[PDB]
Amino acid sequence: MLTDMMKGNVTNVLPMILIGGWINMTFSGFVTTKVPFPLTLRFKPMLQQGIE
Amino acid sequence: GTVGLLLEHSFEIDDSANFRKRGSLLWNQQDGTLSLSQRQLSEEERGRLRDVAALNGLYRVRIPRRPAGGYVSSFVPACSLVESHLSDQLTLHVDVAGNVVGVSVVTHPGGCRGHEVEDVDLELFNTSVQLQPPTTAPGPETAAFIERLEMEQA
Amino acid sequence: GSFVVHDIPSGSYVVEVVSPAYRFDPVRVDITSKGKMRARYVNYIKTSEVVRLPYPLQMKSSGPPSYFIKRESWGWTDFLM
Amino acid sequence: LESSSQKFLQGLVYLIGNLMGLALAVYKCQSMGLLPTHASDWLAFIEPPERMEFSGGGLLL
Amino acid sequence: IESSSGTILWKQYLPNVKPDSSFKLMVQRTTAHFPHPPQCTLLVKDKESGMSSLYVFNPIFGKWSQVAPPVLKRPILQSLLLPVMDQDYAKVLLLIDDEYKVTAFPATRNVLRQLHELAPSIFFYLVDAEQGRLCGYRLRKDLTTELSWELTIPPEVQRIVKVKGKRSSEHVHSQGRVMGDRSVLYKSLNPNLLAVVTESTDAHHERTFIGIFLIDGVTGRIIHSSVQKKAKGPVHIVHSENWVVYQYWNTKARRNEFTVLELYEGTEQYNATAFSSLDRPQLPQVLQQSYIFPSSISAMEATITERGITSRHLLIGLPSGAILSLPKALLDPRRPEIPTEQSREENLIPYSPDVQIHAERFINYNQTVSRMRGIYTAPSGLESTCLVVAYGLDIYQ
Ligand SMILES: *[C@@H]1O[C@H](CO)[C@@H](O[C@@H]2O[C@H](CO)[C@@H](O)[C@H](O)[C@H]2NC(C)=O)[C@H](O)[C@H]1NC(C)=O
Ligand SMILES: *[C@@H]1O[C@H](CO)[C@@H](O[C@@H]2O[C@H](CO)[C@@H](O)[C@H](O)[C@H]2NC(C)=O)[C@H](O)[C@H]1NC(C)=O
Repeated sequence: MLTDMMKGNVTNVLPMILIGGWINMTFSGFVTTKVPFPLTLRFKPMLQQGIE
Repeated sequence: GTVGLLLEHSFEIDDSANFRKRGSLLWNQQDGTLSLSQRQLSEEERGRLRDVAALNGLYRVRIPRRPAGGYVSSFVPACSLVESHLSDQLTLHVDVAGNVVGVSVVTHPGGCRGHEVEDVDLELFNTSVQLQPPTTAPGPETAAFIERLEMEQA
Repeated sequence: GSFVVHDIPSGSYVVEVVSPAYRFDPVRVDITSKGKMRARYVNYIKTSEVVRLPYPLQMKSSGPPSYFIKRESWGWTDFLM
Repeated sequence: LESSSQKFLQGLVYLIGNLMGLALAVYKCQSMGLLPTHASDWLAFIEPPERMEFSGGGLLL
Repeated sequence: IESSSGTILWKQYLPNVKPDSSFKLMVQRTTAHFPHPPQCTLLVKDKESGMSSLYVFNPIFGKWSQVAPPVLKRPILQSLLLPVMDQDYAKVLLLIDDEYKVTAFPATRNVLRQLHELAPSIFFYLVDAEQGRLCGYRLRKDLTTELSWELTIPPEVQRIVKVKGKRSSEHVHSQGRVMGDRSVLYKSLNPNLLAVVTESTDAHHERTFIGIFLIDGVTGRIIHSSVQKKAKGPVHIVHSENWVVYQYWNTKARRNEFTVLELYEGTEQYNATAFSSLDRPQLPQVLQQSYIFPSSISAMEATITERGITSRHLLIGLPSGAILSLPKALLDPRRPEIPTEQSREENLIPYSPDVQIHAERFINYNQTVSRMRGIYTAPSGLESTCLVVAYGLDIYQ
């Protein structure tokens, strides 16, 4: 019962993060869209993964 | 020992060239120091500089190439010269062989902000004169790299 | 396959066999005014070193060069971590 | 927690507690720098200055 | 030549052109004005006679345009492509003759009025290499020039060999750069900065030198006057947004060397609304660093993008025929000799005097361009692709 409830609780967020990782690999190296507000420069390392 | 170089200035309503003797530069090649001995402006010269400043004209400096084999000259906004309380710096750039290359004049502070200036201000020449010989560029650093790689190998 | 270069004054010269098919390692050659002359491995850092190489330069090639870079082609095992 | 009027004061205390967290948030910023307070984060906002004096030419043709 | 397939679309001939004549090609009007034809101007100058002529043609179809070029009676010295445009969107072109008069083109009434209202902001600089003289002339209202500034590098010890100024058709995205520390260091973006490089007339292997002067184009002020000792030409210099990079030969150690000059201002910019060469009393500080390039060189030109967002690369042209794409970030002069926390924050590689020529960096694989003469870089569209045309014996794109 503990394993089942822990797996059920885990499956509410972890699939989203795994999909995010798969997307990050599959679509690495692009510039998809421009966020219409001026985000801070310190946020660069996570918004622009895969860009030099 | 010491060599004297003439130094003329010019400023007119039409911004033409009417260079007149202003100061002598005593460049002592031994110790590498330059000192200027200029005469202060007169009433008519002060007025002429005032109209040149009004029309946003230029103040041109010129020195002979040799202690009449040529001339090297430059210019500075004269209205910026009068709005800086006649505070400027002329740098004499020469080359490695000790020949005159150029003269560069720039005021302090530069630009203009519309500051009205009274006549009494223009009775002093706050000029900073420097001589700039060519600065040797550094070669590639090899000793540090070889010693560092020797430490890395060991 | 041999080569000869003429009209060389005394000094130090890096000899390289340029060929788009197969690269060749450059070799330095020091020729003196008297006539004796020697070959060695180039080293632009710490040039004072001497690593002698026989004068009849046997500059064997190192196979075709690598102008191209292979595709990444990451696998799922790369996605794992 | 509205047993009496002190709830209102309690609410302020609650706000104070929230303020405490907010204060910690500031510390978090000091521990992360994720705030556009320095001039560096304004670098992308600087438009290039316009050229006032144009000068061309080169070696004699 | 169509840049995609390499085929030839139109050919034209200019009768009676001497082999040593000097050319200058200017794009007066591009194709973004569909009701009007694109128009380019080529300026030829016979060396022996000195007379110069102007041939204007449509760059797409190749036929001479009906706009008759002016007859340049006097020999000319220099030409300028002013960004001001006529009503038909033709960029004004200025020529300075031997009597130092100025001839405009198309020189219509509107162009004459526009450049008469904007006359005092136009400066020419003429570099007479024979006498070792540099002159800088103003532009009066009535289309005449006056001696604004003049410098003399004595030909008896130094001859001017290159006057590479920064390209006019480029933009700079980041005015300053992040230094870490939550601080910013501002580049000294001077658009009128010459980079005159001269050799020593003394050809002895031990006393030769190469000078580089960062002469300003308007006020004549010498920003930098570096002189590298124990070095000999030929020298290949590229001048970009901020930095200059000039490769040379070092006679003492027999090895080709780079030397990067980066111009930096103070922690705060002197002026941001506009830049004027008459209002720069603060001499920008210079950062220098010399690297070793393990081969010779034949042509250099930085990769240029439309908005400058894409990083800058130098297209080193080796004698072998390859085109090395050296990253400019490698040639940073701020790379410390001993790594520190500041360098790690900025991610600066420790200073390494050796620059690698790894064969995987070549922009061409085996299409070697023998006896390479020049590299032209065009911004193209997009932001990551820069068009490259290496011209020499072979021509490669
Ligand atoms: C930056 O330089 C300009 C040009 O010298 C200074 O002058 C300003 O120029 C703009 C553009 O023509 C005008 O709109 C302003 O009115 C000018 N200012 C003044 C006071 O005349 C400008 O002042 C400089 N900026 C700073 C901050 O010094
Ligand atoms: C005379 O000119 C010199 C410049 O050579 C002035 O010195 C500058 O003074 C300002 C403030 O007064 C400082 O911010 C600068 O750093 C100084 N420059 C140097 C190079 O030290 C001097 O102030 C001028 N004197 C007068 C009376 O105006």
